[PDB]
Amino acid sequence: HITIRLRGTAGQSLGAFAVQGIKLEVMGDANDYVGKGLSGGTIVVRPTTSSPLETNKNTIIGNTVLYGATAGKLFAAGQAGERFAVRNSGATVVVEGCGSNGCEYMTGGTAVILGRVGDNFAAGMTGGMAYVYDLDDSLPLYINDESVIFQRIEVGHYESQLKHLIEEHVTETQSRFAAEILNDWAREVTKFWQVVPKEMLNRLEVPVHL
Amino acid sequence: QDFAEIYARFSDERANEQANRCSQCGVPFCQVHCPVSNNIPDWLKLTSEGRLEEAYEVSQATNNFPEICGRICPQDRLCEGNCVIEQSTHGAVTIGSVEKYINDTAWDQGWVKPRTPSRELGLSVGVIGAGPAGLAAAEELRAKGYEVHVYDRYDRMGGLLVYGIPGFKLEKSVVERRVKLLADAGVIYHPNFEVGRDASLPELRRKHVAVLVATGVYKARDIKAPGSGLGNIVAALDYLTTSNKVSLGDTVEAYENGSLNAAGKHVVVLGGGDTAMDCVRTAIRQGATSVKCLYRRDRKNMPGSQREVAHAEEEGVEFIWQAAPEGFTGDTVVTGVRAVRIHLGVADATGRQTPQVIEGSEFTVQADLVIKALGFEPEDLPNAFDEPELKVTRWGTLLVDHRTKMTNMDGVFAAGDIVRGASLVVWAIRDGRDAAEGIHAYAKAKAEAPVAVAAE
Amino acid sequence: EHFPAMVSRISGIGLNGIQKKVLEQHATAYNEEVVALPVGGFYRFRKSGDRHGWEGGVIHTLQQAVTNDSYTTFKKYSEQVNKRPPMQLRDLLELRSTKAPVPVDE
Amino acid sequence: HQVLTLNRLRHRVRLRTDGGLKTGRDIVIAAMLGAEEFGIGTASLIAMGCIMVRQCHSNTCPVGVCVQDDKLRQKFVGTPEKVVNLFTFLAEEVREILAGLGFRS
Ligand SMILES: Cc1cc2nc3c(=O)[nH]c(=O)nc-3n(C[C@H](O)[C@H](O)[C@H](O)COP(=O)(O)OP(=O)(O)OC[C@H]3O[C@@H](n4cnc5c(N)ncnc54)[C@H](O)[C@@H]3O)c2cc1C
Ligand SMILES: Cc1cc2nc3c(=O)[nH]c(=O)nc-3n(C[C@H](O)[C@H](O)[C@H](O)COP(=O)(O)O)c2cc1C
Ligand code: SF4
Ligand code: SF4
Ligand code: F3S
Repeated sequence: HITIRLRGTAGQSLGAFAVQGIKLEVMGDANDYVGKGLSGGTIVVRPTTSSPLETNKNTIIGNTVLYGATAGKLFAAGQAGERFAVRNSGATVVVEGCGSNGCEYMTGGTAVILGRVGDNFAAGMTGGMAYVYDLDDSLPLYINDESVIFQRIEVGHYESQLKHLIEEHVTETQSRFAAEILNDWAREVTKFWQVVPKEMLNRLEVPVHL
Repeated sequence: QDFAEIYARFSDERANEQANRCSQCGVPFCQVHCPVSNNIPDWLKLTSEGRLEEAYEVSQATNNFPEICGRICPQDRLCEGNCVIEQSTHGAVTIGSVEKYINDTAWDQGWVKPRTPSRELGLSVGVIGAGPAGLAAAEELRAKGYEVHVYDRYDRMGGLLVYGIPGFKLEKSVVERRVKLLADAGVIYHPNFEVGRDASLPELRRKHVAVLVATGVYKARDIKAPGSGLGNIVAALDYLTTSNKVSLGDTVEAYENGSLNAAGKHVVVLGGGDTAMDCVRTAIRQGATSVKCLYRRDRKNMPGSQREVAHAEEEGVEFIWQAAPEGFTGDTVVTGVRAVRIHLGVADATGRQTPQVIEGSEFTVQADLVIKALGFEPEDLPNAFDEPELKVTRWGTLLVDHRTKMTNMDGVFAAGDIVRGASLVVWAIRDGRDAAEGIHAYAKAKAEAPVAVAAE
Repeated sequence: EHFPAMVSRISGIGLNGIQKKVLEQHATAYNEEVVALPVGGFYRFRKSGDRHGWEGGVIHTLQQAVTNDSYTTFKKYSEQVNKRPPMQLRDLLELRSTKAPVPVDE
Repeated sequence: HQVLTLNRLRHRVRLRTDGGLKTGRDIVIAAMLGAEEFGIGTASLIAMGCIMVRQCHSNTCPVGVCVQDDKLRQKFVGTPEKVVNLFTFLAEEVREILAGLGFRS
């Protein structure tokens, strides 16, 4: 309902505590805490239409992004840094990569991740879900088992949620790389990994299996 | 299998209905949008009155090949694109159709086109290539009152209009009518002369005031490697002409007893543009069971305008078509001395939008026949050599001033496909049109007679 | 000199020009031969000799620009528009200034 | 601008202008001649889709812009967004020019 386009760089706490109705397009890039406490608002961050950068090979948002969020969407054509989605309690986000300590202590929301993830991913993540595009099958070396599992997508209701988010990501973000994964879904879906909290396995309306 | 007029646009006398429909608008957008700047309101008004001769005259004045253009012009891209009525339910007027009709009746009349009295008479002028560009240039020059000869490599005249554009779209008698009108002017055409070893610009310099280089883009694109027709492979350059020869009666004296090329089984046509779609349609003409049109790029960015793609679509040709990046043909596999299949890689567009080919994903498409549609280009070295000293751009094409269409050499001009800048019959005719005034200015200067500026 | 009192806040052409333009147009009709009156593109742009601000080309680029939403496309439209011969008095005015340029961000 | 200035009334009222302004410079020049607000119609019409075919009095608009007829109105593809863009550009184009002249506003 109120959308504010901004070229440039956002300083710390972009969109902090934004409720629904508010949309922030940042064309350029942003600092730490994008979406800190997101509360139903939507934040988007993508490079300039004139930047020669390859979306998914560069950083674009900082650290502690979406810390403690409870609602809203966040879309970012690029990598996030450290402790991304830490404590996310309910925001949905698509991002093209991310630092270490990802999705830590997450208790809700969904987190798609278009690329490499760093160490200790998912540690302490008791609930929400994360998909994670992994071209080299390395997710296994970076993840933190203790409370979560990962499997290839099997049920297709999940396979669908993924696809749709990624389409949203594109839409907003106008992201090639993502646009391309969709162009080749069939073979590409094959490469994500559904990351699902142990304690949510049995609570979950549509089982994740079969 | 057979070549009836597929054009949706073609109109019977019923054209009267649409003529009345035309708003006959002031400072009409359609004319502004026409390359030759035809006075569409007036010719259309004319047909509305029923005086076909008047419209025909109006059409011919601006373009010498009014007939062919009416049939062929990608109007949506052109004059009809800015037709005001498009706002209406009925939609835009089919200006191309009315142009064809008015033109056709004129053909029936059999009137000859007279010369205007006189001008700086004419040191020999030579034009190379019998296509739209040269014919237009030659006719305008003759209107000026010069003696001109067009040297054509092939036995047939008309350029692509004759050679490649299908009979179902472009009847041969049409091209013949226009060439004859030009001929009445006294333009002389001689058929087995080539700009190459036989003819060169320096040779012409031996007595020749000016030259226009009309030869177009004679050859086709590369990947097939030595592949033979017997095996399967045919370039658009090879394929279209053979169908043309069998299909169009006046084109060659010899009857292609060989008959239409026998195309059987699945046919793969590679190309986005006009060329690919025409080959797809012509293929069914020669008995193809199925035709697949493969595009490197995405469906959205098909090069040909919708009317022509429509013809292939109605035809039931399948378009495997996805991602801006190239379904790109890696290799053709031949077994049994016949092409069994073509190997492709999938391609997809990145944010950069630069095309990417993903080697991991491959497609093996079975095909008995492959026709490569990619396009044409100049590459024949003796031809290029013929051209010296004239400067070539880093597109390896003759450089010309956009306005004058003059080459580095003042005496030599160029127009049409060779310029690489437009790929339509009406732009090619326009090129010749514009050139003619400039060659005229140049020659008259030789005469030591001025030309105004306004040109007319 | 010749008409009642009327303002003419900018002298313009005079007898000499008038003379000239009159005569040119006269040639066109006698010092040559003529079939019909041209079309005209006064009351409406045809792709004639009477130009107009809004002619198809520019319109396209505009529409484009503002649909695809590229400032860049916008920027070629304005150029299409700014590079013609003068058609309007502002068109006769350059803009020089004596300060040195400042960064857009400011 | 002048007269009002000459009578010392020129600060009492704001001046606005319109007429074919299509462009950044068109706007700057207007300002320097003294205007403070600029009116933009046609061009904003065109962005909502006018194709300049002049049949506004006729009620046959190819594009849903100047027409009361229903069927025709359904051909309309105007967008708040499109217009918003139009202004957005003009503006930036203006700031571009100013910074050229060394002025920051
Ligand atoms: C398959 C296909 C379909 C098309 N469909 C359409 C359509 O629907 N509508 C449309 O508007 N346009 C269409 N076009 C494009 C149109 O045909 C060309 O733009 C137009 O014919 C170019 O005219 P031209 O005179 O430059 O050259 P052509 O290429 O038309 O003419 C060149 C002439 O030079 C001769 N020549 C070549 N080399 C030499 C030499 N060394 N010495 C002497 N003579 C030589 C050739 O034999 C030929 O007669 C199509 C093109 C192709 C290939
Ligand atoms: C279709 C149309 C309708 C208009 N209606 C009015 C009107 O109702 N009242 C009015 O005061 N001016 C009216 N105007 C004129 C504009 O309000 C403004 O003065 C001028 O239209 C801008 O024209 P421009 O885009 O060439 O700059 C109208 C103009 C157009 C094109
Ligand atoms: S005069 Fe031209 S084709 Fe006829 S209605 Fe279409 S724009 Fe006016
Ligand atoms: S020559 Fe001009 S562009 Fe082709 S008015 Fe006729 S079909 Fe249209
Ligand atoms: S095109 Fe614009 S011109 Fe008027 S008639 Fe339609 S609103």
